[PDB]
Amino acid sequence: DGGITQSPKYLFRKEGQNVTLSCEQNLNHDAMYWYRQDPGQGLRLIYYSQIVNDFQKGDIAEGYSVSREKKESFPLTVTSAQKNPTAFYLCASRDRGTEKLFFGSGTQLSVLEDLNKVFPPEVAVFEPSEAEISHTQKATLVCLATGFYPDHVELSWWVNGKEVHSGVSTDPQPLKEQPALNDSRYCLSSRLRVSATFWQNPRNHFRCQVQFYGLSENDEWTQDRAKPVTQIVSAEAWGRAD
Amino acid sequence: DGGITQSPKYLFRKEGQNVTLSCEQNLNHDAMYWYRQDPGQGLRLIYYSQIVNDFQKGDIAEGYSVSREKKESFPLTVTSAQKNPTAFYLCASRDRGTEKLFFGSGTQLSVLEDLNKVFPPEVAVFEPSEAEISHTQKATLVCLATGFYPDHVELSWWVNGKEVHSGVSTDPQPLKEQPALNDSRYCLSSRLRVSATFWQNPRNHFRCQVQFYGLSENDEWTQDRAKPVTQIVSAEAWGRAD
Repeated sequence: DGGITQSPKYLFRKEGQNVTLSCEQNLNHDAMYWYRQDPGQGLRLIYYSQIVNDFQKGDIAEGYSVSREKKESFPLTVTSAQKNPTAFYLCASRDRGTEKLFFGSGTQLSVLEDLNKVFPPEVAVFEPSEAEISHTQKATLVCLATGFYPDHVELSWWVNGKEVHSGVSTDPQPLKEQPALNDSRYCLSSRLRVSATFWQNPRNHFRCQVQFYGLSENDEWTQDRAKPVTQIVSAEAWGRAD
Repeated sequence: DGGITQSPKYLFRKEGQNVTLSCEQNLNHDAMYWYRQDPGQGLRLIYYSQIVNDFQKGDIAEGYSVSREKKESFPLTVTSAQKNPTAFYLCASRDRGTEKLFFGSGTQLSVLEDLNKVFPPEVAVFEPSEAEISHTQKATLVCLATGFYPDHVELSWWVNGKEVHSGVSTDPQPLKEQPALNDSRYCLSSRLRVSATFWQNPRNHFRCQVQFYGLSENDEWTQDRAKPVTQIVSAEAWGRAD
C-alpha cells in the first residue's frame, strides 16, 4: 500500500563478485538511504541521496556504489572490492532534512565461495494426537523444516488458502542439526493450534510453507544434484474426523 | 486480528453428498448467521443462532442443518437433500438484537458429479519484451493459468518473497477456454508491471502463484491420473539484464 521494496530477505555473494541490491519506493520521497548493520554499532549509513542524481558517501561507503537516475529507485551495488563477511543491509526513504525515515524490510547478504553446502529444506507436517483433541479440545499441527543450508528460510501457515498468524508459534531462529560439526545443516519447527472441531472437518485444509532463499538462475551450478535455487517447499494436511 | 474463519473460498459437492462448512469466530459474539447468495434477492438468511445450543430456521433452511455446541463455532451442513446448483455461502456473527454483523470471507459451493473433469491448472510466466522495456521503461510479466476445472483458483504475485498488489492487474474471473463446449476447462491471466531497472537486476525474483481449491485427501479418486487435490501451482522468473 505504498512502501519500500528492496532485494530479497537473503542473498548470496561469492568472493570477488559484484551484486546489486534494489530499492524502490512509491512515496515520492526525495531522500533515500542505505544502511549496513554492524554488530558493533548497529545501523550505519553507507550512502545517502537528497534528490535525483545526488549521493553523499557515508563513513563505510568503501566498496559500495549507488546511482539515483530516478526518484523512485536507489540501487546499492556491493562491488567485489567489498571485503565484508556478511551483513544486513537496510534501505530507507524520507522527505529531507531531519524528517521521518521509512524502512525497507532489510536484506542479509551472505558471503561464501562454496555452494556445495547449500541445500533447500525438506518439510513435513504432523497431525495432532487423538489424546490432545479429547483432553484440551484443541488441535496442534507441527511443522518440521529440515536439512537446509544456510539458514535462509521463512515459515508460514495457510489455513483454507489464507495465511494465518494467531495460533502460530514458530522458533525464533533455525538451529544447527549438529552444533558440534561446522558444515551442519539447519532445522526449524513451528506449531499451529486450532480448535478440535475445526480440525475434525475433512474439508479444512492446512499447509506449512517454507520459503527458501537459495541460488539464483544465473548462479552456476557445478554439482550433480538439482541446484538449490530459491523455492517454496510445502507440507499439507486435511482435517481428520475422528 | 480477531475475526471470522470459515470454509475455503471454493468447495466441491457431488450430487447427493453431505458437506459441512466451518465457521468460527474469536470475537465472543453470541449470535451467528449463515446466508446464501441467490442471484435473485442477494443475501438470504439460512440459519441463525442467538446463543449456545439454539438455532432458528430461516426461510430457505430447507436441506441444511446447523449445530451450536460452542459459542465460537456455528457449522453449516449442506445435506444431500439440498437441491441447490451452486451458491455463495456467507457466515456472520454479532452481539444480538439488531447490533452490527461481522462477515466471513464467504464460500462458493459448486455442485457437480463428473469429478472426471476436475483439473488443477498449469501456470506459466512470460517475460517483458525488450521493446516495452526500452520504450516505456516499464516491464510487464504475464501469467497464464490454464486448463483447470472448475474455476476454483486464486492468483497472486510474489516479488522477492513478498506478495505484491500494486502493478497487478488480474482478470476479474476465469473464462472458459471454449465457451462453446460445456465440459470446457477454464483459463485465467494476470499482468504484473515493474520498473525496467527493477526487472533488469538478475537478483530480483518473480513468481506467479495460483492456489487451486480441488479434491480433499479423503475424497476418493477413481481415475488413473494424479488426483486433482487442493494445491499450489507456480511459475517463476528472475530478472534479465539486457
